[PDB]
Amino acid sequence: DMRPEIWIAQELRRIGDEFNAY
Amino acid sequence: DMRPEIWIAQELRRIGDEFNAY
Amino acid sequence: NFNNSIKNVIVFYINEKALIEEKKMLSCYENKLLNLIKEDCENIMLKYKPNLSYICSLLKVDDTSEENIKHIKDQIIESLENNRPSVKLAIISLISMIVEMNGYKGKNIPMSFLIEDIALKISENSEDLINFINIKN
Amino acid sequence: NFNNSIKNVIVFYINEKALIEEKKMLSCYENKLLNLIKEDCENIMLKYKPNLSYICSLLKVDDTSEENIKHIKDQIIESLENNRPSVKLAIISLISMIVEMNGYKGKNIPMSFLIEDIALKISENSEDLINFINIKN
Ligand code: NA
Ligand code: NA
Repeated sequence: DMRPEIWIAQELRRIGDEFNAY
Repeated sequence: DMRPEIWIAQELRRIGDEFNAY
Repeated sequence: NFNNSIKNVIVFYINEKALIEEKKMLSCYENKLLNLIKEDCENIMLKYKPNLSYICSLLKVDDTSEENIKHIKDQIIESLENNRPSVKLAIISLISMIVEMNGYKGKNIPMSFLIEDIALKISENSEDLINFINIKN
Repeated sequence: NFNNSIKNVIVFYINEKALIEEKKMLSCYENKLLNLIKEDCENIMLKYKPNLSYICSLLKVDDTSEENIKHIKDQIIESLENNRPSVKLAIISLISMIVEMNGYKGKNIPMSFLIEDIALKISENSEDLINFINIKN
């Protein structure tokens, strides 16, 4: 059941990236 | 310690009275 | 290294957002009752600020603890059990004045249990109350 | 003989009054941070509604129970422990979106413990975050 745990941190890592440039 | 209990119900009974006429 | 300002801004921010979602759960009927009760409980608050503070004093409202807040609930329910519309609108105002006084100490769990259980008892036999607020106009 | 409308009007009425008293506890500094965080977390919400819903889906946010809400907290804290300002503003938005979704089910105790404990962890090392929201202008 660890796969759901990974994608959540992975999906938050994208939002912060896109949001650091702008 | 019942005296505080009485005055609270007594003091609410006045507010409702004054407020029933108006 | 904790920032006092941010924590309380985030907490308030989310709560404010949580209140709006409770508001959308109020319907045309409940939205108007709210506004009508608002006006009545406000007018009660000016004239009977003198009177309601005395009740806030008898009930030690600064006790902010369940052991006492449970007693505040029992006493308020006892007054309802011994319940005409006028008193009901006055109980609501009293609680609003308890909130005004203890609003800086923060949200605590017992008061919620009090606000719900008293709000619940007031709903009993609503019929006599609905008329009171709707013979305004 | 309980009136569904009145109970929920009184409860909401008092809570609304309790929120205003929490608002007066926010100071000039905190009031502006609030407004600035408001704008950022809102802009995040439109573009990343697509993205934040997926997080709301992975985390079973409909579970509405401590056993799960405790897991939601742990997982959100774990993401912070592994914490730049951008992510933080995104966590706030996520919680706002959890509130938007579960706002009709009513206020429950675990979420509060979550909102506070997460709001708390975000306050850690506020310094890097204050700059982010204040280089807006
Ligand atoms: Na609320
Ligand atoms: Na509140």
